[PDB]
Amino acid sequence: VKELLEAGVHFGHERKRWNPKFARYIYAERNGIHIIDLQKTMEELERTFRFIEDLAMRGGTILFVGTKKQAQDIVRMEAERAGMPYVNQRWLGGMLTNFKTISQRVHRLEELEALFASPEIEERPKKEQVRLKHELERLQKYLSGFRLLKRLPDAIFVVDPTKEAIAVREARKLFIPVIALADTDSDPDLVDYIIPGNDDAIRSIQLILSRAVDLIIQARGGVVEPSPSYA
Amino acid sequence: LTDPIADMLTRIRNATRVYKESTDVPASRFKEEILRILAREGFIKGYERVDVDGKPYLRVYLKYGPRRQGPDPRPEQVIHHIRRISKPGRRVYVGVKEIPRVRRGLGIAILSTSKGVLTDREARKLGVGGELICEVW
Amino acid sequence: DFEEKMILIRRTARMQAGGRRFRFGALVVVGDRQGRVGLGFGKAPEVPLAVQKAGYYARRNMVEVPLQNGTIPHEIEVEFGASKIVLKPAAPGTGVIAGAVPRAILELAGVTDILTKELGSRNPINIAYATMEALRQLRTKADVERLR
Amino acid sequence: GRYIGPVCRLCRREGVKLYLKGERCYSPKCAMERRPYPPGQHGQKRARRPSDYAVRLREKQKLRRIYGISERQFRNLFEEASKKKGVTGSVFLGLLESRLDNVVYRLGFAVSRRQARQLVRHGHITVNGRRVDLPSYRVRPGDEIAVAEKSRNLELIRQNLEAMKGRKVGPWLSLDVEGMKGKFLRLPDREDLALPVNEQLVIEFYSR
RNA sequence: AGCGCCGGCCAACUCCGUGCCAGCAGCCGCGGUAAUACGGAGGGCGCGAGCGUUACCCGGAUUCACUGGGCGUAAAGGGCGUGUAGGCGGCCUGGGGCGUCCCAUGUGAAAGACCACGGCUCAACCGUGGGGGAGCGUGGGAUACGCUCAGGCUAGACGG
RNA sequence: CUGGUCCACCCGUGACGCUGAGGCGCGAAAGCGUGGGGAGCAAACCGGAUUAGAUACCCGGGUAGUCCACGCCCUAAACGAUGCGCGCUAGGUCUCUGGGUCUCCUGGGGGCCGAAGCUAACGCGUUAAGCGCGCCGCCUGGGGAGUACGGCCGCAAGGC
Ligand code: SF4
Ligand SMILES: [Mg+2]
Ligand SMILES: [Mg+2]
Ligand SMILES: [Mg+2]
Ligand SMILES: [Mg+2]
Ligand SMILES: [Mg+2]
Ligand SMILES: [Mg+2]
Ligand SMILES: [Mg+2]
Ligand SMILES: [Mg+2]
Ligand SMILES: [Mg+2]
Ligand SMILES: [Mg+2]
Ligand SMILES: [Mg+2]
Ligand SMILES: [Mg+2]
Ligand SMILES: [Mg+2]
Ligand SMILES: [Mg+2]
Ligand SMILES: [Mg+2]
Ligand SMILES: [Mg+2]
Ligand SMILES: [Mg+2]
Ligand SMILES: [Mg+2]
Ligand SMILES: [Mg+2]
Ligand SMILES: [Mg+2]
Ligand SMILES: [Mg+2]
Ligand SMILES: [Mg+2]
Ligand SMILES: [Mg+2]
Ligand SMILES: [Mg+2]
Ligand SMILES: [Mg+2]
Ligand SMILES: [Mg+2]
Ligand SMILES: [Mg+2]
Ligand SMILES: [Mg+2]
Ligand SMILES: [Mg+2]
Ligand SMILES: [Mg+2]
Ligand SMILES: [Mg+2]
Ligand SMILES: [Mg+2]
Ligand SMILES: [Mg+2]
Ligand SMILES: [Mg+2]
Ligand SMILES: [Mg+2]
Ligand SMILES: [Mg+2]
Ligand SMILES: [Mg+2]
Ligand SMILES: [Mg+2]
Ligand SMILES: [Mg+2]
Ligand SMILES: [Mg+2]
Ligand SMILES: [Mg+2]
Ligand SMILES: [Mg+2]
Ligand SMILES: [Mg+2]
Ligand SMILES: [Mg+2]
Ligand SMILES: [Mg+2]
Ligand SMILES: [Mg+2]
Ligand SMILES: [Mg+2]
Ligand SMILES: [Mg+2]
Ligand SMILES: [Mg+2]
Ligand SMILES: [Mg+2]
Ligand SMILES: [Mg+2]
Ligand SMILES: [Mg+2]
Ligand SMILES: [Mg+2]
Ligand SMILES: [Mg+2]
Ligand SMILES: [Mg+2]
Ligand SMILES: [Mg+2]
Ligand SMILES: [Mg+2]
Ligand SMILES: [Mg+2]
Ligand SMILES: [Mg+2]
Ligand SMILES: [Mg+2]
Ligand SMILES: [Mg+2]
Ligand SMILES: [Mg+2]
Ligand SMILES: [Mg+2]
Ligand SMILES: [Mg+2]
Ligand SMILES: [Mg+2]
Ligand SMILES: [Mg+2]
Ligand SMILES: [Mg+2]
Ligand SMILES: [Mg+2]
Ligand SMILES: [Mg+2]
Ligand SMILES: [Mg+2]
Ligand SMILES: [Mg+2]
Ligand SMILES: [Mg+2]
Ligand SMILES: [Mg+2]
Ligand SMILES: [Mg+2]
Ligand SMILES: [Mg+2]
Ligand SMILES: [Mg+2]
Ligand SMILES: [Mg+2]
Ligand SMILES: [Mg+2]
Ligand SMILES: [Mg+2]
Ligand SMILES: [Mg+2]
Ligand SMILES: [Mg+2]
Ligand SMILES: [Mg+2]
Ligand SMILES: [Mg+2]
Ligand SMILES: [Mg+2]
Ligand SMILES: [Mg+2]
Repeated sequence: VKELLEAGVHFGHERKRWNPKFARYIYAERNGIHIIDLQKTMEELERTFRFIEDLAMRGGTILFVGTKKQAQDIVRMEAERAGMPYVNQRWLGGMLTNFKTISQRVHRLEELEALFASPEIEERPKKEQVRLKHELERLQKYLSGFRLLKRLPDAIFVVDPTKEAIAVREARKLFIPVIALADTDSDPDLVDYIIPGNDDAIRSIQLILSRAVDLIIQARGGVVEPSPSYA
Repeated sequence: LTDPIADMLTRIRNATRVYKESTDVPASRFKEEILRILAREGFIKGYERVDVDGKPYLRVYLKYGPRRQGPDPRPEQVIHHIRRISKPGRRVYVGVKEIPRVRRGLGIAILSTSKGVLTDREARKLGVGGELICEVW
Repeated sequence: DFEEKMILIRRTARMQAGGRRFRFGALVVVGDRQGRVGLGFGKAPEVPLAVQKAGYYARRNMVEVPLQNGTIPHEIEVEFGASKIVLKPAAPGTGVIAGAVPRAILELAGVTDILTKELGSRNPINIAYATMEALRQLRTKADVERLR
Repeated sequence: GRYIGPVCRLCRREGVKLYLKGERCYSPKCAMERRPYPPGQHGQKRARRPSDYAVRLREKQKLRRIYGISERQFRNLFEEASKKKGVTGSVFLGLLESRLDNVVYRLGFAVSRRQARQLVRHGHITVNGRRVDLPSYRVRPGDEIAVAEKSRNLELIRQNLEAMKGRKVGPWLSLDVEGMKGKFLRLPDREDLALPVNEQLVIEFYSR
């Protein structure tokens, strides 16, 4: 699936706010902006995907991590596609290291489903139907992708390892592999399966997350093709 | 620059602690014989007589362990520890009977004898002593 | 299962208006006497809780020490802060020559013959910590050759 | 000289039975059978955790009290073992088990090491024919510990050798009963004697 | 059969007496009317013809740190240059072989220390036998490093 | 009139180097000597307030001194409380000053934030407090005390 027309989609960005450990994935600086060795992207992407399919083919789940407003909606698109958990809003410290306890929070969301389903005493004073529905909508805003996760993942897919350094910090604390899409402002050594590429253009994020899902769905039996993408 | 031998050991140590593929040291026949042993014992991949700006150097190719899993990916070193022993301020010489055993055996002591630069194991075989240059593990 | 040994139980205090209010700290080492040992420090508002909480982290922080006939392979020296620990291999009829703190860690990891020495600050916490990192860096003739 | 006072209080203190009398040690009248708690006003009070120093001291006193030997002679035997070759622990027990009064006890000549001492001390024992009244005599492999001929017609040694006619001894020993004489074959192992004593703790006591 | 000790360090706890008194005390500290810390008693711990005390030496004290420490704020960078002695010093080659390394040889008394055996009934004590070493004299040998002598070089330094 | 220093050229010399016990020179202010000068300011001093008092803070006066020449004194929170030299170990940003080809690159300074690492922590971090070599100075519990005695220096104060 490893398209080579990613050059039309990103070839990296970000001038000199770089991280000198990312020098091994740079070709030069065009406008004074750091531009990525797409071949280095290619080679890593192949090794990166070789890990992903292997994990799908064994029924392993992959928690997708993206909060920056660019990747935020599309990590919801592509992870709902793959039927696999995401976190698009505020990342919650301890979503891995304190999983059992944040997982005590989705249980509460679960019971507000079987409560606001009906009809279990709507004879609660109108303060309550107003209050719990607020809590419900709130719980829904942050846990809509995490509730799908019922146990420590086997990998996490991050779109900015600098932005999501907390999640990387938890997953590494738990020996969980970390695949990610990094550009020049990120620390490579902290990620296990690298995708060196622009992580600010929705262009790049879509071409990487969707093709990542395409490997996920195909390695779970029965393929499918084009999926959403705003112009 | 008062001690080229300690400058080379330190160039390596500063290079290995940041995980360089290589680092260049100013060249000399005594230095090569010292690197000759670091290769023949696996502390380095080896070296090559390169030149920089017209000056003879020694490009030493470093070697590390497998990447690690956890909060610290950085891999274990192969030269955990290398330090000068005999110095310009205090020459150190041992006879064959007093040659020390670096790290119970897992480490090498590098000596200069009148049969050439030798490890402590080599030196005990040939039965000679000399100036205790350094120790590595 | 794992044998536990309390090493340190101290009471710290903190000040407020109205007076001081305490808290307890538990230094616990766990091990099997076969090559597996862990150290954890536990703090809680009462002694038994902190003791139990310390046993918990001790299992979440272990180290396999390459026992060889009941001694360590090579001598090692580690500094943790201002505390320094020295360990030296020793033959069968030796024993475990160590202060109370490092003795507990070596004993539960199966070490039966070792010479040790504390130097620098003898703070039990930092000494216990320095003994773990010393065991953690012990290496066999195998790993030596594996690296080269 | 040796400790000569009440001997059941030792067992009650050490928390184990030390067979310091022979006969009553197996009866229901044994102190550890009736009051298995330390002597004195506070014996029946709840014990608090002993310090590491207490532990090692208790083990050392347990080992020492077993032989009824002085701390001086005890420590000297230990120091010899520490300077001796190999493992101090084994050698210590070995040199302990090589005392004449101890071998005389092991051979069933006497029901207690105290009795053995008074037997040796009163000269009722010989070593390789040669009479020896020294409790601290060191027996060596190949020796022979016999009852004195001018004492063979003694009630106490008679009843005791009666009760030994087919009783085993340590592998390192033999006993020709009826002839009233045995042999010291070899210096024992720790395996050959399951004394209720971890000896390493005694090493650690003296290493402070 | 006695002597020390039983607040923590440090092994061994209770009752009375006393009430910041009398007293204890190696350090930290005990005593102001329920003192495991003073005094006695019962009990307990430790040793035993000894047990404690005082003095002194080494240890613990990597607390003069060669092994094996330090100096921004803990004790500790000289107020700053300049420079004498001294300490230390770059790349390549050859001579010498002072240091250094190796071999041989002489010396390294006896006693003591150590390993084995043996003699006093054991031990102490004692006898017999066993293995060395550093260091220094001598002869022989090595030359990487340091030194010295000689010849080159330009990366230090100095000058145009 | 004169010192240091940086840059470009890579032209000359050929390790001529680093450090530096002693020595010698420099050394803020206050102070001293001889002479001059004296507006402002201002120890001492006098007076008014303030205040319970106010030998102070505040106010009105005011002499040394502050200024110049020459000669002494030689101290300091003389501080970055951080000796000098060399080599090595991510970067980002502001700035002074040179040379490019002037996008930027590259030297030499001066700051800030930080990689690895160090540190008891605070913090340091290519201007190290990192990793190493050389050499010098210095510390070894608080007080007594930078005191006494001695010696050397000073006109004295007083310094070492
Ligand atoms: S009777 Fe029991 S308590 Fe008394 S000496 Fe014998 S074994 Fe010990
Ligand atoms: Mg980005
Ligand atoms: Mg040395
Ligand atoms: Mg291991
Ligand atoms: Mg410490
Ligand atoms: Mg330190
Ligand atoms: Mg060994
Ligand atoms: Mg200390
Ligand atoms: Mg202390
Ligand atoms: Mg028995
Ligand atoms: Mg124990
Ligand atoms: Mg031994
Ligand atoms: Mg008779
Ligand atoms: Mg028994
Ligand atoms: Mg001792
Ligand atoms: Mg005593
Ligand atoms: Mg009290
Ligand atoms: Mg004691
Ligand atoms: Mg006690
Ligand atoms: Mg009175
Ligand atoms: Mg009372
Ligand atoms: Mg007392
Ligand atoms: Mg009392
Ligand atoms: Mg006696
Ligand atoms: Mg005496
Ligand atoms: Mg002393
Ligand atoms: Mg000392
Ligand atoms: Mg030193
Ligand atoms: Mg110190
Ligand atoms: Mg200075
Ligand atoms: Mg001074
Ligand atoms: Mg010289
Ligand atoms: Mg040289
Ligand atoms: Mg030469
Ligand atoms: Mg030559
Ligand atoms: Mg020579
Ligand atoms: Mg000799
Ligand atoms: Mg002799
Ligand atoms: Mg004999
Ligand atoms: Mg010797
Ligand atoms: Mg010679
Ligand atoms: Mg020359
Ligand atoms: Mg030059
Ligand atoms: Mg020039
Ligand atoms: Mg030129
Ligand atoms: Mg020339
Ligand atoms: Mg100078
Ligand atoms: Mg000077
Ligand atoms: Mg001046
Ligand atoms: Mg002035
Ligand atoms: Mg003046
Ligand atoms: Mg005056
Ligand atoms: Mg005057
Ligand atoms: Mg004047
Ligand atoms: Mg005058
Ligand atoms: Mg005047
Ligand atoms: Mg005037
Ligand atoms: Mg006035
Ligand atoms: Mg007034
Ligand atoms: Mg008045
Ligand atoms: Mg006034
Ligand atoms: Mg005024
Ligand atoms: Mg005025
Ligand atoms: Mg005046
Ligand atoms: Mg005047
Ligand atoms: Mg001066
Ligand atoms: Mg300043
Ligand atoms: Mg400066
Ligand atoms: Mg100063
Ligand atoms: Mg100070
Ligand atoms: Mg200096
Ligand atoms: Mg220094
Ligand atoms: Mg510039
Ligand atoms: Mg310009
Ligand atoms: Mg700069
Ligand atoms: Mg900073
Ligand atoms: Mg860091
Ligand atoms: Mg340091
Ligand atoms: Mg910088
Ligand atoms: Mg650099
Ligand atoms: Mg600078
Ligand atoms: Mg420092
Ligand atoms: Mg003092
Ligand atoms: Mg003075
Ligand atoms: Mg003064
Ligand atoms: Mg004077």
